[PDB]
Amino acid sequence: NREEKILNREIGFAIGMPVCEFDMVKDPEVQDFRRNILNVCKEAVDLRDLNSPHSRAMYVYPPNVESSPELPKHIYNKLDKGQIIVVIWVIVSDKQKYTLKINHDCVPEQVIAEAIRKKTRSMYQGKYILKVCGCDEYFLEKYPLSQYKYIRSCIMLGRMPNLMLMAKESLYSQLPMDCFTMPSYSRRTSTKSLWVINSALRIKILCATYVNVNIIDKIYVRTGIYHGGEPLCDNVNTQRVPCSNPRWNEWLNYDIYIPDLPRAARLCLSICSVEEHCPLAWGNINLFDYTDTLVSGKMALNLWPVPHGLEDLLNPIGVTGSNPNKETPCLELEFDWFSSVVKFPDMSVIEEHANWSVSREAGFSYSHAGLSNRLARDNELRENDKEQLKAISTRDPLSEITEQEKDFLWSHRHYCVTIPEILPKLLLSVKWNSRDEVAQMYCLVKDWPPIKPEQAMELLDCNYPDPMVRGFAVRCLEKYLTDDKLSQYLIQLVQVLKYEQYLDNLLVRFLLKKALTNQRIGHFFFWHLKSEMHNKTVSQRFGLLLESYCRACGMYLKHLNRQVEAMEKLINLTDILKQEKKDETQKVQMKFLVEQMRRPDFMDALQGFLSPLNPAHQLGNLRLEECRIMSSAKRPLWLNWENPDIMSELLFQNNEIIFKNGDDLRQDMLTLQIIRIMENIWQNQGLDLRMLPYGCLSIGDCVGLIEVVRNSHTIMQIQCKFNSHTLHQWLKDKNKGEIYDAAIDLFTRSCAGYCVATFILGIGDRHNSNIMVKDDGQLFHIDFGHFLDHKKRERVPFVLTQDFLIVISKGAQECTKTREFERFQEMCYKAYLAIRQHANLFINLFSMMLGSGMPELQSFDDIAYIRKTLALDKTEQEALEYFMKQMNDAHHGGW
Ligand SMILES: C[C@H](Nc1ccc2c(c1)OCCn1cc(N3C(=O)OC[C@H]3C(F)F)nc1-2)C(N)=O
Repeated sequence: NREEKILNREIGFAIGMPVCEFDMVKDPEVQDFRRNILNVCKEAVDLRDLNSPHSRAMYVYPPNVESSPELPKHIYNKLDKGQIIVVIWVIVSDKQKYTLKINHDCVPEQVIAEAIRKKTRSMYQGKYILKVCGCDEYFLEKYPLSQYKYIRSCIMLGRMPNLMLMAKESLYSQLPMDCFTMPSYSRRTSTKSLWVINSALRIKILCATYVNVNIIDKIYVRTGIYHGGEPLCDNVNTQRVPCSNPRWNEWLNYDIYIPDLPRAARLCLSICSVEEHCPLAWGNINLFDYTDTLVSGKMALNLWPVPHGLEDLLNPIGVTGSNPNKETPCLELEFDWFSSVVKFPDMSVIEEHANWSVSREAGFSYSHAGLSNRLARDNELRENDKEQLKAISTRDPLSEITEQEKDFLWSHRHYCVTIPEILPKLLLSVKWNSRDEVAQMYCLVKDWPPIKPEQAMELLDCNYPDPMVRGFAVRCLEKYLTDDKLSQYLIQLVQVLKYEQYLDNLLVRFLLKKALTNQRIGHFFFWHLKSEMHNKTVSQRFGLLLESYCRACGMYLKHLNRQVEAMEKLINLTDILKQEKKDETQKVQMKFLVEQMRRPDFMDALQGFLSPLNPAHQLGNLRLEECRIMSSAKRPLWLNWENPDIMSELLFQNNEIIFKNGDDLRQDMLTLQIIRIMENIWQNQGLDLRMLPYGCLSIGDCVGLIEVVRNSHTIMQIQCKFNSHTLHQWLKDKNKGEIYDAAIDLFTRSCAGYCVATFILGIGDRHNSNIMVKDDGQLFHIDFGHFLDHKKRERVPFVLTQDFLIVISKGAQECTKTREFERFQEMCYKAYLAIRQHANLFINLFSMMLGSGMPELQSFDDIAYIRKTLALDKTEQEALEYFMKQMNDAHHGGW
């Protein structure tokens, strides 16, 4: 138990709260979560000690690979007859290099043998491993060399891959053997079915405590029964009462039969003032608990404050459950009593019912089917009907499905199985207050054909609360989501956890198992959860989840605790500079910083740890002379560490990170993720528009890290050394001679990609201080704090000034009327249309981010902006015409 107390101290330090605080939670759901999740921990630890030491090394250093070994035409043609030049370094005392020309699809074992052949010609194979020079990135698995992200990046950038031969035992001996230990908490009327209760739904509103307002006058409680965002019946209000005495003692009757209540049904309520009706406090509750039990008896629900922007009286897409703060409006509710415990029926009872319904419908006469548009006969399915179904399935997730299409999709639900990507539309067409239809939907979902992971992700958002539906989505992720794509969408998958009704669910088990079997996923999983630990709407869920992750991640908890301590020291320093030294000069502030940083406690916490931006990067000794307070808003810290890697000169000798305390970095994180997804779509279609999605990580409440791009300057820094020719002059000066055209091409291409990306996403206004350019000519944007409809009718955030057109047109006077400008336009058109073709992906990435309290992403109407910029109701020619007009009005001619 001495080991357990010390480990509980480590977990507490990592999570930010003491582990004893969980042990004090009375809630049986919380205690069952802590216990039951431990089998995911056990399965994951078993997988790691399955083929030791290799399986342990694969967990710690997973291959950083692309999803497909297939190289796009433009990328493959960058190779010399499908061959790549590679540099293999061998440490012999001294550093010896061996240059190899090998096929791109060579396995690391082939590369090692070719390297030993060259070393022998200068005068075993499975006793070595290839490492990337400069970082802790290893090639432990037998993939084609070009499938590794490092190599694919080298081919695309005309770079020389620098690999190092390392002895397997030099790596194996450095990987500590941890033993996962099961914690102390591992060792812990009648019952009737819901479908047997021949009664209507009723709930009693008793009274409200902690209703502190400005004597606001007459108040009432507004209630509704919801299934996700869909109302199951009409909303029921209490009688008006004075705020000075909030007492109702009233039963509210709902237009819903208790056996008709879906599994994920919720009571959505709010205390409203009044005619200008205004919500004061809101709260949501699950009608069934985690044990599938219908709510009974008395219950007190602590309510939440109204979000600035919500004018709606109820808030169904808000969080479910009581507010952890007990010094808030507290509404007492009483539920019905049935002289027994009521449970939702099990699968077998639901299947018997669905099979009974299917069989009964199959015997319906022509005239019976004619009574309802939701009933149709098997043989009466024409080729036109099948065409309309296929057409409906191509519509985007924000396209309204009329009541007629809903009846139509439901009556052809069996044909829908042949076009399985229609499932999200079919699910929104279901009568969720009819147990006959819901039971039939379950049986269709149970056996539904698998869909694409990016299509299944939609089924995990706020629109699909049903656990059978969510379980299907998770099964598609388990079978088809690669570790590369999981890493890419980890922020959306962590966000949708908030939409799970219960702590113990299929999604959380899938995510935890992946985090515990891949340290690269585990790292970002920990940081996305930890960064939101201040938010009291998810701190219990994320804290318990972090507790379970920290018990089984092994040795990585110790490395995480170094990054947590380094970040805390930096949060403490920046907090002092903004509260006690804000009005002092840069020199005075830098003197204060240098002194504080040099303290023994601080100095050691800020050196010798892994970059939270990229844990393959080691941060050694902090280089204090290169550290500075930046002139930008919130005055970020420019930080520089030595790369302690022996071959640091072959990658970067100093790792420079911007530490910023003051701004929400979540919108920046999402924009950068989208830019990368856009670039990925463009490269795959043979459209080389190189984007620069630099690293950005939120590490707490308005705190985070930004990856510094080396050899980059703002437009202002360029022109401050002014003519419109200054930018073109600088580029021509940085790329003198034969390499001039490559810079112009790179500028034009990066420029086209940023015009299209920023116009689609509606990014904040571009100016000279937030547009940067690398020496080689690569243009990129920084500071993505604003997106979508952030004003109140569509904007062009990136208006190409004379400066940009002069570069594009190679110094010509009439830049608007050149062949270079026409080709720049064609690049924009192609780019715009390609994104239009993947609209569902983008819409779903944003929809999964709605529970995240981001100011510009609160409703589906905020996401609707992307439907306008991508012109989705219009045809492809009309969408191109619309893009050209937006550009023309912004530029006052040219398009
Ligand atoms: C030498 C120095 N180099 C530099 C500066 C800022 C960023 C950068 C490189 O890399 C690109 C990523 N980046 C992103 C940001 N920022 C951002 O996103 O918001 C404001 C600003 C920073 F002050 F935080 N700044 C940089 C320079 N040009 O003064």
